[PDB]
Amino acid sequence: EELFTGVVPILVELDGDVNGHKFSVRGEGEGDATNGKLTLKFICTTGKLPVPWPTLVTTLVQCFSRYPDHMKRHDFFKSAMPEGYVQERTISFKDDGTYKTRAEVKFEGDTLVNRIELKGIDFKEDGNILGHKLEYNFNSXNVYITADKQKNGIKANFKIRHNVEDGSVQLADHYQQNTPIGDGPVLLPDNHYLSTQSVLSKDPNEKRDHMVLLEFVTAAGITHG
Repeated sequence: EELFTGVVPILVELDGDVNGHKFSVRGEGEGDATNGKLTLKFICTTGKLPVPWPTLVTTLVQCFSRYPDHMKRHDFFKSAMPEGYVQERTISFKDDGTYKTRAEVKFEGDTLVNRIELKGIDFKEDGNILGHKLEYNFNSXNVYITADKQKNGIKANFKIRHNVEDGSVQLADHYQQNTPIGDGPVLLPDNHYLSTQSVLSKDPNEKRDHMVLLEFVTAAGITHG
C-alpha cells in the first residue's frame, strides 16, 4: 500500500560523535518521489560542525528515488513503509578514519523521519576530514542495490570520491545494509542501481553552520523487451 504520492515533508535528526567531539544536526525539507527530487536544509545545532558537510551527505532517504512505472515491483524502500526500515552503514575513509551509522527511517504522521546515530573512531587531526580540506561539492554515483535473502532486506557498497582542496581525492568506501522494521510485507528487488546527483549550497541568511542540499535520484538498470 506504499504511498509517497504527495510531497511529503522530511525530518532528519542526527546525533554524532567523532574522536570524542559530540555534535547534533537537524534537517528539515520536502521530497517528491514521483519526480525523484528532494530539498533539505541542515543545521548543526551544537555550534560548529567538526567535519566537512560532504562526509555526512550519504548518511543524512532512498524511499524518495524515482522508480519508473515498470520498476515499482523492486522498490524495497517504499514497500517497507510506514513501519520503516533500518539503514546501517560502515564508511571507511582510505588512510583516515571510519564511521558506524545506524539509522531508523519511518513515517510519523504526514512526515518522513530519518533518525541516525553516527560514531566516528580514529581520524587524523590534520587529515582531510578533521582538517576541513574537502571541496564543498559532492559527486554523483550510480549505487548498486542488491537483495539480501537472509536478513530480508537489501545491501549496497560503493566508493565515494570526495575532492580535496589540493587537487587529490579522498576515498570513502561505503558498505550498507537495510532491514525492515516490520515483518511480513516487503519487496525484494533483483539487482538494480540508483543514479543519484546532488547540489550543495548555502542559505544567504542562515547564521548557523548549515548545508542546503538538493538531490535527484532515479532508479534504473532493469530493462525489459
